[PDB]
Amino acid sequence: GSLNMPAYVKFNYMAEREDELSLIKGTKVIVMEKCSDGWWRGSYNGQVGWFPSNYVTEEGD
Repeated sequence: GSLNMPAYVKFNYMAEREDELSLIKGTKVIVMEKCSDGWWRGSYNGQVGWFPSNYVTEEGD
């Protein structure tokens, strides 16, 4: 399933709003929630929120 799943950031993604999650190429986020579409919900040391699935590496491909 999806519980505390580590995901490595693919590309730099600037979070615009409060519930958006900023991503840095090279870093890793903790994925908890993953929807049926491109909006996933994970925590990046400091804040939690929504990030695009196309911008994260679950583990490989």
